[PDB]
Amino acid sequence: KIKALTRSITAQQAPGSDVQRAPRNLAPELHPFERAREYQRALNAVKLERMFAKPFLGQLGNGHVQGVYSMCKDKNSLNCIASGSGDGVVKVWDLTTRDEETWRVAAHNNIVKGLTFTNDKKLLSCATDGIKLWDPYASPSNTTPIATWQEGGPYTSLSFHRSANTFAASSGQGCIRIWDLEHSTAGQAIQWPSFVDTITDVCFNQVETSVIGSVATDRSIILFDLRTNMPVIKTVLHFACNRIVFNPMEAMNLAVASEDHNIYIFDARNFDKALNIQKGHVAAVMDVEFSPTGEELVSGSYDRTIRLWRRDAGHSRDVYHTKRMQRVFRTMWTMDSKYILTGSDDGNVRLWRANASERSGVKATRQRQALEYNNALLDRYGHLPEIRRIRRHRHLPKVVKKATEIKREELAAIKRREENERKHSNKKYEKRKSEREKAVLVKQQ
Amino acid sequence: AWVADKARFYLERAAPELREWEEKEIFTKDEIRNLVAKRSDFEHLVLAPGTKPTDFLNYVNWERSLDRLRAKRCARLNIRSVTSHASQARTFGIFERAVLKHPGSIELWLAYLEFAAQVKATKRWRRIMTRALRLHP
Amino acid sequence: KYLATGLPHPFESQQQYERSLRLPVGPEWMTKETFQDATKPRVIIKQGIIAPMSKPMY
Amino acid sequence: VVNFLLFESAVGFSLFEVVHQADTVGLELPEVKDAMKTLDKFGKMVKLRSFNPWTSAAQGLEAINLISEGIMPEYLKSALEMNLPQTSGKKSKVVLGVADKKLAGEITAAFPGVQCEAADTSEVVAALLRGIRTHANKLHKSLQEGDIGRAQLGLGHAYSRAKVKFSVHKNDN
Amino acid sequence: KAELDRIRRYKQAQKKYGRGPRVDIKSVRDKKLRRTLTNLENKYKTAALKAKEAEILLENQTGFLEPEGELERTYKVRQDEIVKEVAVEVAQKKFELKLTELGPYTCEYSRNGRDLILAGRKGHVATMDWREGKLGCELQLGETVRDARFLHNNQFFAVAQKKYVYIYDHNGVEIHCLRKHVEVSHMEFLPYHFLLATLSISGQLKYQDTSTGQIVAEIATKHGTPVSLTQNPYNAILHIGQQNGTVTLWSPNSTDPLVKLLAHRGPVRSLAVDREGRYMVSTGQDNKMCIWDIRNFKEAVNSYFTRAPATSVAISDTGLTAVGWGTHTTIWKGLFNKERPVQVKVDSPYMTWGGQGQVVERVRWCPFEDILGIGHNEGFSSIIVPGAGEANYDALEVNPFETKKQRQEGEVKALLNKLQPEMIALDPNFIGNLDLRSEKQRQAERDLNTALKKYLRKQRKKNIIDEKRLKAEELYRQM
RNA sequence: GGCUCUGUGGGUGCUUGGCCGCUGGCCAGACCUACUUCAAAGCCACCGGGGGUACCUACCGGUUGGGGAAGCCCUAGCGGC
RNA sequence: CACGCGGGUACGCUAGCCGC
Repeated sequence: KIKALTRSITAQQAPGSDVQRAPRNLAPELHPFERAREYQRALNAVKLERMFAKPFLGQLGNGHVQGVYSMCKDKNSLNCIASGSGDGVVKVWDLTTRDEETWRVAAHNNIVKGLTFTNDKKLLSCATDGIKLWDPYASPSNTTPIATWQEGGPYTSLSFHRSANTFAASSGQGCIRIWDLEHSTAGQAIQWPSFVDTITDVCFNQVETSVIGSVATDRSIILFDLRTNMPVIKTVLHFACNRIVFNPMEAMNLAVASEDHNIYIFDARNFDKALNIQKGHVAAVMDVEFSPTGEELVSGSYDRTIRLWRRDAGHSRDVYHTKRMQRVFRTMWTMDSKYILTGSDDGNVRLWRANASERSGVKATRQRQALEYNNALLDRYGHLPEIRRIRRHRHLPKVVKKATEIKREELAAIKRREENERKHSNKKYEKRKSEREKAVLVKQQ
Repeated sequence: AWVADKARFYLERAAPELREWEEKEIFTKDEIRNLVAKRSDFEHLVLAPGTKPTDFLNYVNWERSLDRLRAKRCARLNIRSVTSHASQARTFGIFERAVLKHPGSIELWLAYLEFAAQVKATKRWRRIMTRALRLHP
Repeated sequence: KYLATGLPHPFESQQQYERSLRLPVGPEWMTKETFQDATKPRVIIKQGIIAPMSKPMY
Repeated sequence: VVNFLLFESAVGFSLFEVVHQADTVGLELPEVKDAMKTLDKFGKMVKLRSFNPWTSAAQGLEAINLISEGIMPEYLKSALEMNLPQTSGKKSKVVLGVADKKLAGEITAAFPGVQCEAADTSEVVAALLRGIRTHANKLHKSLQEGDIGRAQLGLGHAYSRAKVKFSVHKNDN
Repeated sequence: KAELDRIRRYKQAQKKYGRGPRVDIKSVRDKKLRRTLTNLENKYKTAALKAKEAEILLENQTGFLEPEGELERTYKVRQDEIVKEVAVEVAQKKFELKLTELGPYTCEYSRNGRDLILAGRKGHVATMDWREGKLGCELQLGETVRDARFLHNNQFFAVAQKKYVYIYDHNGVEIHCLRKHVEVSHMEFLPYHFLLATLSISGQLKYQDTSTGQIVAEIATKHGTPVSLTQNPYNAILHIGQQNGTVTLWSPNSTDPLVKLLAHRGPVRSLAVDREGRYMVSTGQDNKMCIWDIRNFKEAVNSYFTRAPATSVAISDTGLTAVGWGTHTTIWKGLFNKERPVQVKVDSPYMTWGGQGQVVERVRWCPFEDILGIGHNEGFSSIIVPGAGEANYDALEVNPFETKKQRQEGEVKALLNKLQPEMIALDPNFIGNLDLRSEKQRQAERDLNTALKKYLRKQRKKNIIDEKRLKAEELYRQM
């Protein structure tokens, strides 16, 4: 009963067709060096993403004259940005045509501290002058405001409601005050009962409406319930916090960018300990912003750096820097959650991208499958030594590198002093307090 | 043309029904090799660049005749466990990528409506009828 | 240099991690359906306004 | 964010349904421009939803002499009634993309639930209709009876002659 | 019950495609780790199950022959009977080249079996596409030829001349000669690394990276001239076989041999090793051949005897082996089954090629067809044997009908995934395992009467006094 | 009838058979897988010239921790040098 | 919850009672 294996070339091409038939056998005897070949592909993927990591995309227009000290997106639209500079001129940009501004006005005298968009089409801006309202999208251009507000002390920041026409302005008298447009004139001033220090930032929670967070120069965060108009809880941290922000997918999580060079991710129900502590900076953190997918963070720092973070990381995914970028004051995502914008002290609004090596547009299937395969392979073999050193290597400027070496030396010295005092003092018979628990000094109601 | 990598999915989807038919005594192993070769030739003809509505209809007719043959053989061998749902699902898949590729062919639209009406799919028939009326008003 | 110097963060045991990787991801060793299901990303971002969530889903 | 888009050509008007819409921040990027060039990476964006051809060259002539003047025709209103989901804009709208601003205003005034984006104002729908005008021969070829070249030729001649009144005072041949 | 077939299917798929025991989810103490590892165990289980279910779409069938009657036996089957009973597209491949005047010939196929190279001893090196019958190259070279070998494609080949090795292009135009490799008697090309490993007559083993062109590691095998050389296709370690009668396992990351399997009393004459890396059959100068389990490093069965010191042995893609001794080769079928834990001896050979006065120099299997090429002193002779050859190839790894565009793309992908030569060990899946010493040191820097006499015997010789020894002296005084 | 080209056989060295697991067999082949006591002595082993030497390798000398062939002795032992 | 083949109440049809 003789029979041998006969292979026609019909098994490679059927006659009359251009389709090269590719028969596949998945038996492991045919495919040797599985783990080794996958390690080599992961190493190639790391070197490829370090080669095609090109994050700078552009710059919005000619920029400002003095530095960009406030900027705000439109959370309803997708290409409406505005930025107010230090000489008190605001500009409304359209992200589709970045060649020139859409609407500019010499708004105030001093710097523009806060700025926001209304939910209809209009925008608001703070100063030490007092807050103003403009209509940047009108068939004649109008430089003059259509409402202004001076009573209520020196205002510092704005935050608009998600749905209604309500907005809260953080003032310098220790209160925030809440206006509803079209039927309120002076607004309602909510404050902690005996509070003096200025409230620096204010942020409506976009998920849970009528919950307002604020930071203040008492190194404290304070909450506010708008439904019963009173403050709620106040916790004093160790260092001053520059900016509060909330998570757009999880209603209870917040992040404070603080002068401790640090980002603290807190739970609003239990202010006992920080949920996460992102520590990567060199100078103070000026601005933090969650991604609209709620899983990443941008922080613009007071040195020349933007740091991109995952939500559970605790260390930098990316760092962005430039010799032309002078300081960084305001960083925020676009609503794509793909590109980030950076308002600097050079007067420039720059448009970077998150996922620096991932190009946009429509990909073919064998293109995006290669990219997803490389990302899954790096998720598996990213902790091996060669792959680790090439994926962590990033070129930092000399001042930032020297100062983070100095910061590592000082932190190691402080840890050694604390460990020696623990080993030779009476604190030896105690449990070590965790660092997330050490992040909060006191909490009070 | 990534047609080999494209048809790999449809063959790997049709595989476990062939495993059930081999573990029952309904189709023998040489007949299942013939079914594999015929479905492979049909998929590599269907997902080709230069294709035709008559090619899509030949594949539809072959899959539907395979379902009818397995129904006759299952009733003859007295099995009730084997169902026709996977064959109807893959025939609907053939027809959906058929009307994706050639939407301007009323012969293929009417064959799709005849198939969806014949295997008792009234709501699906109404949706197919709405798409056909939108393309050929 | 191809061995791993320490355990990765979530893993608690050498047997756990060295037995949890265990299977190649690539298309040579796994089927097409398995390769797609194993290299789907965790967060799938489509284009558009990613607005914050209005009402509770669950 | 676009949902559907109109596209009028000399053989008729067809409305496409966008899936995997275009990135609006990286519109001036070279990779996205190459995606708009290649048909294999723009047909992933557009999928042909409906097609309405003319009945005759007289209807095509009436179609241009209404559309260029701005006013929408009754059969365009008919095909939009047929293809768009019937809504009024109180809790859910449909974004349509059209090439002309006056036609946008009229479609929005005829259907209150359809918000129209003009290609003269919006760069996203401008680039998207530009890609459809680029690949318009291949997106329609499964139901393109004949060609588009002779249709555009005869229709441009009929439109120009109706605008000029050519035959009533050209007689010397 | 009806689910017994389901449990048998899962046991079979966990055996074959599982590549490991399983993760014990019950011992995991962390909750998020427990649910993510349960998710991973579900995904790996359905992975192995879907691969086993998609092993039905294999096209071809494995060839065979089985004796019908009780008197008929498989080794008495003539090649004329095979050629009469078999199909014509595979009966075409049973040819014979009659090249008499230019030495005993040496056959080597390319690793898809498209082109074969045959080299005479006195110089005649030719490269042909043996199915399509055209020759790509033929050249005469003058001096002697030790071994000819294809490289990664059928484009480049490499010939071992009287002093150096030379690598040549597809037309036979000599690209270059390798001067570091002097008196090379044996060569083996690792396919996945791009290394070409040459044993000289002096016993020096040089690994030259073919892609970049620098010799990676010159190992000097300290004992004797080597008699034979083969290459494990699963580990890419080199089984060389010495003259005192041991085979030694070599790797470019060590100057000592990895193991040394003690073998036949005389020199080992030839080696062969399975493509799954399971077993190795060796034939010695003492007339025995014997097989070894490689994954456990022990002898599987008793020594078979060959009736002459076997010049070559080469085992197929399935279980067949051709052991070519003297002037006629014999093919054995069931020497090492993978499934059996304890192997049994085969009584009779599978089939025998005839002894008609042509001394066999080298037998090789065509890697994907069911034939066998014997290179002997009268030339080349291809015989057809039905049971051999892997019936179902994978078009991504290696393709018997590879077009020009597919060959170019595959060569570039193999260049991109060439493996560094430090990724060679006895177990090739170690990449990602624990450095146990480094993990113990990491956990240490995170959490921070019979031997104590030989301790002092070892530390009285330094003569550093070293206060731990003072404590040990006080302890010894108390004892 | 002639030139040219090609093919086969013999010759171009002094005549002792075709094959094999060869003191015997076979040319129609036959039988098929046994039998086993003790791995191995050392040395040599061809790359063009001048130069560099971080890393790898070779050679030489060491260092920590283990390991104990062998040599020596005896209070005899789970011994000791 | 139902999805195959028969005889039924009933067909230019398949809705309903029991089986194979």
